[PDB]
Amino acid sequence: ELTLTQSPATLSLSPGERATLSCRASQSVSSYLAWYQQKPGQAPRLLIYDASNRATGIPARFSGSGSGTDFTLTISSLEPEDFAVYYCQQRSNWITFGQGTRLEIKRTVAAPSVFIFPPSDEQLKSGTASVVCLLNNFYPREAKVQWKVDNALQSGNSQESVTEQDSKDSTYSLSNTLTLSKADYEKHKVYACEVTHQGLSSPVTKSFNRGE
Amino acid sequence: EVQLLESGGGVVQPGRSLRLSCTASGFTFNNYGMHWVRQTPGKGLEWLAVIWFDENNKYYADSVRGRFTISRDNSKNTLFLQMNSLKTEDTAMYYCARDISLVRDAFIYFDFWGLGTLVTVSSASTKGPSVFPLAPSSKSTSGGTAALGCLVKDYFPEPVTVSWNSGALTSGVHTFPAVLQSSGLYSLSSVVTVPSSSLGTQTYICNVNHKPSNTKVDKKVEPKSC
Amino acid sequence: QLINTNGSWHIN
Ligand SMILES: [Cl-]
Ligand SMILES: [Cl-]
Repeated sequence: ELTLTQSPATLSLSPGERATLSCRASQSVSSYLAWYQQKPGQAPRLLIYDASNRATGIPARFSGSGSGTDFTLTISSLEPEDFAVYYCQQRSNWITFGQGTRLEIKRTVAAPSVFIFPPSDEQLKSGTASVVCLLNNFYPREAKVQWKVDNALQSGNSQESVTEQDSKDSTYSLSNTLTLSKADYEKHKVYACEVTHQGLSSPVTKSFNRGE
Repeated sequence: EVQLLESGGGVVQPGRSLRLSCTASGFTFNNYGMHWVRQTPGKGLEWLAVIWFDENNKYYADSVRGRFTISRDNSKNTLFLQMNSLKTEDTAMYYCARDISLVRDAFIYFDFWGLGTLVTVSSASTKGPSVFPLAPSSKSTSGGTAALGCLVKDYFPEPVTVSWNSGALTSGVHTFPAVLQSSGLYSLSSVVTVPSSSLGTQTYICNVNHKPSNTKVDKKVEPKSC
Repeated sequence: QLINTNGSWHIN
């Protein structure tokens, strides 16, 4: 019942910079608070407990402060191994966690290269049509995809996922699949993916005409 | 070295049961309280149960009380979670975690976590993927870069692995997290960017392996005439 | 012995 809210949701910084992460409790948890680090595919690691105590093997650059309802995790000077997700946890009233803060490598804005893919003839033989929109190597992570078929907005029939930040260029990529019945696909002509992103002064639209 | 090795995870049908195990080594197991905690992309981390020094000293989250039972066998340095009456929403990564256990006067913090084990609660049957081409656009920028890929569709359970040209092609490859479709089957895409001028000459093959169904597919992806 | 009283944890 006692909720923890973390901010910001995402923090974009470079190695050498100071990181400040916040955790706010709905009601007082005294000093009953801990912080964890987690990298993709790995288990969490305890950093700080009882608000301000550093756990075993944790480098001095990490520290915590606060009491009552407001808490902070500081990383004095970022190392490359520090980019990860950070969670808070309280043990004042049962046990709950915050929703996490993503600490990501900052880089210059990069608009996505957009690509649209029609369904294959092979798949159509099966009764279903998948149309794919690829947004490649963009930054920052937030992006929006809108599907239109003959100018009708499609909702509820698409799914997407996103890569982890790229090791080399620090970008993200996104893949979005629109799924239609073969019959629906054959009844329409214009297939369009419209993409919104910070690196684009106006939304870009990739599209194709079925049979053409 | 401290270790917490988990097992027992896997696919289970709704309404059935699983028992997870966690085998500890590298510390005196008897002297620590222990916990189970699960994680999902949408709901985050959720504490489930704790067992203290004594076997009968236990507490549970509301979400699992009456269905899940935590227990310990000190003689075998093993922690268990008996999971009954499973529901689709119990699908998650399950972690065993050691309590700091009064070391430095602190308790109810998770000082060491196992790698976790995936529990998938589903009625789906094992099924190998169909692999469809994401063909490079016939309008690829001249002397520029083109994108192509494979759509690996309708398989269960996770995971599938994907390589390009038997591992020879790694630069510019993006293999996306799988998504779970409304059908109960997974779908995933893998794409790669390559020089447009390479499309006429170089062969691009995505190698897909789905061990659970013993399915291997090699899919050649080429420009479509039209 | 770990005790939980209305969400609050203590050792007795
Ligand atoms: Cl309880
Ligand atoms: Cl997978």
